Amino acid sequence: QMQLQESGPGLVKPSETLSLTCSVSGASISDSYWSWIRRSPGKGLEWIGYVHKSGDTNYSPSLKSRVNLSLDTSKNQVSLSLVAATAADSGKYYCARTLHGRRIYGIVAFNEWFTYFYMDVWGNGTQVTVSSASTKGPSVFPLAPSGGTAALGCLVKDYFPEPVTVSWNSGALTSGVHTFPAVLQSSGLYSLSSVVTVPSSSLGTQTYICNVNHKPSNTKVDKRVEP
Amino acid sequence: DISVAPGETARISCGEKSLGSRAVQWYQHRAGQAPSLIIYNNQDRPSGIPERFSGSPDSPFGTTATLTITSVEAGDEADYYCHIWDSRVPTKWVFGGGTTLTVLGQPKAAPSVTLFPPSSEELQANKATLVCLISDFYPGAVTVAWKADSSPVKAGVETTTPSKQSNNKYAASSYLSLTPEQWKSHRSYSCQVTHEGSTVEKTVAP
Ligand SMILES: *[C@@H]1O[C@H](CO[C@@H]2O[C@@H](C)[C@@H](O)[C@@H](O)[C@@H]2O)[C@@H](O[C@@H]2O[C@H](CO)[C@@H](O[C@@H]3O[C@H](CO[C@H]4O[C@H](CO)[C@@H](O)[C@H](O)[C@@H]4O[C@@H]4O[C@H](CO)[C@@H](O)[C@H](O)[C@H]4NC(C)=O)[C@@H](O)[C@H](O[C@H]4O[C@H](CO)[C@@H](O)[C@H](O)[C@@H]4O[C@@H]4O[C@H](CO)[C@@H](O[C@@H]5O[C@H](CO[C@]6(C(=O)O)C[C@H](O)[C@@H](NC(C)=O)[C@H]([C@H](O)[C@H](O)CO)O6)[C@H](O)[C@H](O)[C@H]5O)[C@H](O)[C@H]4NC(C)=O)[C@@H]3O)[C@H](O)[C@H]2NC(C)=O)[C@H](O)[C@H]1NC(C)=O
Repeated sequence: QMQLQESGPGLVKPSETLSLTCSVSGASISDSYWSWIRRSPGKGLEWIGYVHKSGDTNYSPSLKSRVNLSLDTSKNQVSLSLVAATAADSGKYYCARTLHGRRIYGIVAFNEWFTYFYMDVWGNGTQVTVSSASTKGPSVFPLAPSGGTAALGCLVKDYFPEPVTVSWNSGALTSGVHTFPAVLQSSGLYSLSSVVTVPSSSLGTQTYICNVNHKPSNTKVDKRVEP
Repeated sequence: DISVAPGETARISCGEKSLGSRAVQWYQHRAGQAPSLIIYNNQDRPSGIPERFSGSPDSPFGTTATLTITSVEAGDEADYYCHIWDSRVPTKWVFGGGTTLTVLGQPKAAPSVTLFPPSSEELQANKATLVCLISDFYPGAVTVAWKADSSPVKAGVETTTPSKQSNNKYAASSYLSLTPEQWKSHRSYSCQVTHEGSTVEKTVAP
């Protein structure tokens, strides 16, 4: 079987070149065609292009002006280069071994046939987020809440990098506390929510304060949350 | 999007009506997994793919590419895309379809959903965020859809991958970045969480 893995050197800021590598194992790149695919949240699963040693190589009309696919025989790697990257180029990129066949529906001499390409081996894909994100402290907002239970929380918004810590009432309140993993936003900044489930009847008696700490920017915020 | 009971047969159509001779490929995409080739050249099957999966012939002209999966089983629960090659249509650079197949016979736990509106504090900062917190679901696969009033919203949506909770169920959160104007103008916003064929909805109004 063959294995493929898509990877970047790292972080892509707007108006920088996106450089991706597809490491191939268990086979040589010279025996096959190769394709790059991507899934941008703004759009669907799109074919970027394919490459081959013979010079049989084509790119998507929408990306042809910015993309370069290359073959590195020495390193057995398939390369993707995308100039002038923006948030619109964010998403997940796939490398795949591409096969081909001929759909012959008439006489070959009459050009009554065409070549089709299909991908039988895909990589897991790598995520690419284009941004100028740098060290930034979080903004903290209260998430306000008859009978039954109630969910009150704190929205820790737009920080970088990970991670942040959250407690309630300086650790006096740990029951029903659920801190969710942060989302990586198109801005390149992170956001997470910490919600504590409490009895509605308690809304008057007890006082609720979330304690947020973000080391990278030396930020400490205590946000009181009420209804 | 379709839901099928184990043993029953699934039918997924993809792409436009056919104009010339075709070579249709079908691809399977499970959550957080590499896609796979299930069908190529309309009906042909790569090694490993069982005869349960079958494709439609490229005749007659005007047909729609249909993928049939008989006697469905849990493993066949995934997104199904087709890549159509038509002798009379220009080469396609975006894969078609995207239909999700849910299999119904599985052990599971429905998600709990809490939706928060933007805080008055954030609004004073001229920004707005809807927070949809999803917890206690199993298996760990959900799809989140947002509704501004009655119309779907694609822009502004950020959704985390499911993460394992301490009680071995799953959690996830979806955020809708929104301008205060968008927030006030609309009658309401909805977070729609679909899990194993069933959707749970929460709505907040400014
Ligand atoms: C692409 O992709 C792919 C895939 O992916 C996947 O899937 C998909 C679908 C999705 O979902 C995603 O998400 C995923 O991921 C990939 O691949 C992959 O990879 C990965 C990586 O991560 C991996 O993962 C893994 O998983 C596992 C599981 O497995 C299974 O499952 C899965 C799913 O889930 C799959 O996938 C696989 O495959 C499998 O499956 C299976 O298969 C088989 C065969 O075929 C069959 O048969 C079966 O059935 C199946 N099944 C099913 C399907 O179900 C898991 O498990 C793991 O986990 C782990 O690890 C991690 C990291 O990584 C962590 O985080 C966690 O936590 C875990 O861990 C562990 O834990 C445990 C508990 O605690 C432990 O145990 C313990 O231990 C202790 C001890 O310790 C110690 C001490 O002492 O302290 C420590 C230390 O450190 C040490 N030291 C040393 C030096 O070592 C020590 C020593 O050892 C001495 O001895 C001392 O003792 O130790 C105690 O003992 C106690 O008692 C106990 O309890 C342990 O430790 C730990 N471990 C570690 C290692 O850490 C993981 O997660 C997977 O697997 C894969 N998959 C595959 C298929 O392959 C890839 O990668 C991609 N690709 C590319 C190219 O890139």
